[PDB]
Amino acid sequence: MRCIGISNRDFVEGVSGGSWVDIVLEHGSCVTTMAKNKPTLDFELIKTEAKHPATLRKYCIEAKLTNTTTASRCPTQGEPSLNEEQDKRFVCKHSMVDRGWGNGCGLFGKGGIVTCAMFTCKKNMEGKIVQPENLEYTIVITPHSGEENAVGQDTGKHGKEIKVTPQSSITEAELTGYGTVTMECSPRTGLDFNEMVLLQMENKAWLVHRQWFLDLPLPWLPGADTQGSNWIQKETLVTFKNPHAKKQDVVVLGSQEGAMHTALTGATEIQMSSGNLLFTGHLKCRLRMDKLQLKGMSYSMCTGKFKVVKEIAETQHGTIVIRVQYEGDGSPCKIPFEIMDLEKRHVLGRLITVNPIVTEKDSPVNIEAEPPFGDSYIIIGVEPGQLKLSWFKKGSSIGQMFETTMRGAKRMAILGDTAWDFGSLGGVFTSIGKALHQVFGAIYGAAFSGVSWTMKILIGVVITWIGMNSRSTSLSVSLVLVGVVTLYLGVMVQA
Amino acid sequence: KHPATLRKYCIEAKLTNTTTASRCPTQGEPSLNEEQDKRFVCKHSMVDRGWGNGCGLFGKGGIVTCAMFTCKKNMEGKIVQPENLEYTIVITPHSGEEN
Amino acid sequence: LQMENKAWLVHRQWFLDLPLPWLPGADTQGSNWIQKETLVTFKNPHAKKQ
Amino acid sequence: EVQLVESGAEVKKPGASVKVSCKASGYTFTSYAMHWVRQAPGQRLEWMGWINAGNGNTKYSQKFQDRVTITRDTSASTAYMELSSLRSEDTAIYYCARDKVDDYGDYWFPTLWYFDYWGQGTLVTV
Amino acid sequence: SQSALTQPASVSGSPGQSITISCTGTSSDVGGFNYVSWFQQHPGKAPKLMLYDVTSRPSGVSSRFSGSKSGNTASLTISGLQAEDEADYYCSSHTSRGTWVFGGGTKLTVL
Amino acid sequence: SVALVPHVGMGLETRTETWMSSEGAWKHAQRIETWVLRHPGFTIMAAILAYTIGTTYFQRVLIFILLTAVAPSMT
Amino acid sequence: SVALVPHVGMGLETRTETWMSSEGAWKHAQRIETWVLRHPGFTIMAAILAYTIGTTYFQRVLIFILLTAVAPSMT
Ligand SMILES: *[C@@H]1O[C@H](CO)[C@@H](O)[C@H](O)[C@H]1NC(C)=O
Ligand SMILES: *[C@@H]1O[C@H](CO)[C@@H](O)[C@H](O)[C@H]1NC(C)=O
Repeated sequence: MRCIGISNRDFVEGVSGGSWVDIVLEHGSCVTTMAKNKPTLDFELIKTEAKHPATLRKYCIEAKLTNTTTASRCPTQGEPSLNEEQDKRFVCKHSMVDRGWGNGCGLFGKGGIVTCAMFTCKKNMEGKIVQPENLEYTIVITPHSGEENAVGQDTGKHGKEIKVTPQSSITEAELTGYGTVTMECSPRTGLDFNEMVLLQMENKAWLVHRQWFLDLPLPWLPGADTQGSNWIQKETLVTFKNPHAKKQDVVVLGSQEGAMHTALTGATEIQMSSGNLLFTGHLKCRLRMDKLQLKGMSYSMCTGKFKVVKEIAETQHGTIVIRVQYEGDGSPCKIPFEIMDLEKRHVLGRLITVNPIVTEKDSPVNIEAEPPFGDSYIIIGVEPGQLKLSWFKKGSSIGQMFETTMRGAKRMAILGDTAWDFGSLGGVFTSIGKALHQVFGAIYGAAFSGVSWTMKILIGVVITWIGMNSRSTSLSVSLVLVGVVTLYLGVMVQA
Repeated sequence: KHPATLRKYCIEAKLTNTTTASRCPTQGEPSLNEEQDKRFVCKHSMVDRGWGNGCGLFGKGGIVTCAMFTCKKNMEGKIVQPENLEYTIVITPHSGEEN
Repeated sequence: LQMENKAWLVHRQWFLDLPLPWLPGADTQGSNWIQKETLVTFKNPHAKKQ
Repeated sequence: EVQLVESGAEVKKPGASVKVSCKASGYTFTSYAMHWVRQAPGQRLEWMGWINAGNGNTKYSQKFQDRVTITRDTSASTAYMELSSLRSEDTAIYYCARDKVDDYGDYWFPTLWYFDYWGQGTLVTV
Repeated sequence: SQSALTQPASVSGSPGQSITISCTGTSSDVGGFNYVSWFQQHPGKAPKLMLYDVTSRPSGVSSRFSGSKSGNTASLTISGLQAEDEADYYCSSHTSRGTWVFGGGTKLTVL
Repeated sequence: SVALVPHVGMGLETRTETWMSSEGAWKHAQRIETWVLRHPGFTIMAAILAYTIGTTYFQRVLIFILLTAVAPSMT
Repeated sequence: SVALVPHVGMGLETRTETWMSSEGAWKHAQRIETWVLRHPGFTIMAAILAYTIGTTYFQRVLIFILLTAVAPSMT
């Protein structure tokens, strides 16, 4: 019952003819799956460890110049020569300074001058790369029925942790009283590692784009260096001064840590103090409900009295969780829980904690249910001692549908075509929508890559105006539709 | 001459004593006594709260975090009064005499 | 404008419009930096911690 | 289940440096965060602070935030609490407890059973 | 910080009866957060967690121990006092500032 | 410098919040507004140029917006 | 950041070498070149938008260059 507290919780209801459902386990989001006659399960992606990343490129963010030297030639005598020019760790530049009799030359003109200073690196930002091979996810599956505590079992916990690495596609988790859940996850397509750099500057690490990382204008080493002195592109971290065309000087151009922090705007930070832990990105899995059994089936109904040990609480997703304790005979029995209307003539509310049961006499099992909008009754127990607890659900139905549509749009924005594999059970509409989304998303990524959200909004407004003014209505509708989607993406981007 | 500093800018800061205070949902924003200390930088946000977190209500709980801001390096912007400029000029007669 | 070991002659409005923490210049103690938020970042991912 | 064994009682002169280890077995050390509780003989339990074994993050009490330092070994499977400036008030038995951190290694909010397991106790008479 | 947790210094009850221990604290820790935990400490023994939540208790602990919290006060209720209930009981809470406050402690003595 | 080429449009954006998303969402627009305030002269000239170069109110407004946004960034 | 307000256009310019003049003369233009190389998709759409917005040939090129300059520098 982890998902209760999480604001980003999605309810996936239904399984295919084969009793499988595919889901996307995003980081920081909890998924709860409800299937008829099936235990309700809570899936959370809690970790993404990338192991043994190989260094790709070292960048210099803070250098220091030393051993500065200068050589001059009299005018018309070519360029001077510095022995330090042969060495590649000296940054050198050629310029011309006015010469004459006063400065020791027999000709009045511009003589060549060369300034060389030894370039040294104080701080560098390694950028490492991982191959999907050593990309190990971690998922927690918690049987959503029971009581939500991690101290019930000394050896472990009620929830199970399964590590989804690319080596094994099938990961099978055995729940103590619920059978086994099978996840056929696909780690290779979750996040496009090997098109992505694990940038690590000092004690902070990010997850940057490989092309962006390789386009950074800083001194860099290949990444396989051992001496670590032959920096490439040194002149990006050095200034040469020839102020009055009289002498030339070279300065080190300060430290680039803060500028790099500003540059990393828009990159999701990660952890590298131990193991290169990533807490971002999604994962696509298929659920195997076939071997999942309800924990408390083949119990007799509880006929005793029930008391509410915890006041009914309205969870953020429109459900209610109530903790009740059983005081009656027949310890291991199944709780009679119902949600009806004010006349007690209909069962209006659905039960998220399907098949609530009393495992132990003195154990406060907690129940999550979805009541209907408006006034209702939460009834627990049989008629002698049955609890009627009135509830009012604050919202409306149409508002909930609007919210669900907006949530689906936000999923289509955060995720790519995977938004079509979040709730799908196969089917031609899902497949066709996914294919069309793939085509339009390829076109949109080609068109809008590397553009800020402000530019996306500007382009959306421009396209909307063009469509609004188009004389052909087919083109007009298409253009306004594209512009509206572009505006929405601009508003929702910068997540 | 006689430049007077008008402003010091911090170019390399440091955060040392981080403290945080959390409030349960529908109870408003929390309070830190460091929040009205001027040498502390603070920010208010909302974190998910619930039974696991220890609240008893399900919603967004106000959160505040504060760290002490310390400057390790600064850049002094100085100003000079126009009366304090002293230009130096050299007048050499183009005579042809040697040193 | 004197930074660490180097100095520049800069416009005064440009200098007063820089996005960095600043003391008024008469503060010997340096315990009241202004605009401290331009040199720190507050991160709240997943709405779980800050 | 899980077991935590603290060190033997130490009698020290006031002002000396104290260091008492609490090796905890039966569970992933870096998974849980280990707290330190002090109780003067004949007085209440008194919370010093916690050290997270996952990443070394620590928190000390207002009272102890100057002379009290907590460090742990991930490999040695032990966490150490050291008191800097000893005093007669500091003559108490110091108890090490444990609380599990979240799935992300952070220790923002504790588990409701935040002191489910303790140590037998180490007595220091300053 | 400070022992905001204030509970009766001395408590006694006849064997077999029901005795309650009340722990009071500020609205920061015990009035706002359900982290009220009750710990029993025997002579020369380390504290043992009795109720980790306001009312929840560990597997080992018997069901005679039941807690409650109303307003800023937390109450430990023991039903059917035995001769093995003569230990001290320390309430604790997770303060809103992230610290831990223990109660003064109640020494239970049975007649 | 590196700060002039940020990582904002990379397309690697999950539901998790990025490095300085909250701070940097409006930094560019704030900086353009501050620049217009400090340097009013160029704004009027840009308005006149956009009016002259645009036959329609859409062209004029778009051109003026582009000129105003480019001038500070171009520096 | 502070690097986005570079003090380039503030007058006060003598006949003496200013800070990072030769380096920083074309660095923005080179940045735009690299960005257009890395993101050719946006350039095509910007050209199409410029062509469809504005009737005269001069107008279209003015819009295209303005958009391609704003895009990378919008940050
Ligand atoms: C550079 O100067 C240092 C003295 O600071 C000297 O020890 C070193 O040998 C010199 N190296 C070169 C290559 O000139
Ligand atoms: C901040 O932490 C340091 C750590 O040594 C401590 O000495 C100092 O007193 C602390 N200041 C506070 C908490 O205001």
